[PDB]
Amino acid sequence: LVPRGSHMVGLIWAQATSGVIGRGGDIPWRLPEDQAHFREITMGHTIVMGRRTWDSLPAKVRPLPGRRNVVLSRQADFMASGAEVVGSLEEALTSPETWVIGGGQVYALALPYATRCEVTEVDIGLPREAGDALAPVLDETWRGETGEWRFSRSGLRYRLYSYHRS
Ligand SMILES: NC(=O)c1ccc[n+]([C@@H]2O[C@H](COP(=O)([O-])OP(=O)(O)OC[C@H]3O[C@@H](n4cnc5c(N)ncnc54)[C@H](OP(=O)(O)O)[C@@H]3O)[C@@H](O)[C@H]2O)c1
Ligand SMILES: CCc1nc(N)nc(N)c1OCCCOc1ccccc1C[C@H](C)C(=O)O
Repeated sequence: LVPRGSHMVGLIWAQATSGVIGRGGDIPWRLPEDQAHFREITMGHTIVMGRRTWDSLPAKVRPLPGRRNVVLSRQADFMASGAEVVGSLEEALTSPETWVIGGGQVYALALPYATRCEVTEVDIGLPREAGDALAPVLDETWRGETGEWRFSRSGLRYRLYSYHRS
């Protein structure tokens, strides 16, 4: 029951405790439970990603189903079969609800407009290295709930944070 007419911009990411979210063009862990959670949050909404995050999805899974896929690139002729390609965030955020799904550069671009963050914290020890993609560091305007730790089937421990701001 949200009145029509507004544009909710959310960020969603999964990070190691160190803040690492990406390395070698991939996510350096596998957490099917987090993929299910990611699908549930974003389903039915527009999803915006950087060109490198588009490249990081296997060809056989993209575009992600049930969502309008939007890819941010400076290459006007970039080929993202089944997605919209835009050259700035100006016209990427026009839906009633948009989820920015990564990666490092696009989170920083969209953070100023975001009022929700859905964060998965993965208890993996990965100290930051040169070239890693990192999560945004939220400031004090954000408030939210910290979920309980839970074990994935692989035995990796993780928890969900749901943050909001006005
Ligand atoms: N939750 C997670 O853990 C998570 C989620 C998503 C992604 N990732 C990972 O994060 C890493 C990718 O993140 P990243 O920071 O390296 O790249 P990215 O943010 O996904 O995409 C970067 C690209 O976006 C375009 N871009 C950036 N700023 C732009 C601007 N102002 N205007 C127009 N286009 C702009 C450029 O594309 P062009 O070069 O084509 O011009 C830039 O190369 C990968 O390792 C991925 O696996 C992790
Ligand atoms: C589930 C990862 C994730 N998790 C969270 N919490 N936030 C995010 N932005 C986020 O990234 C979504 C974009 C990258 O997707 C992936 C990368 C590497 C392996 C597996 C997937 C999942 C597949 C491709 C799928 O969803 O179909």
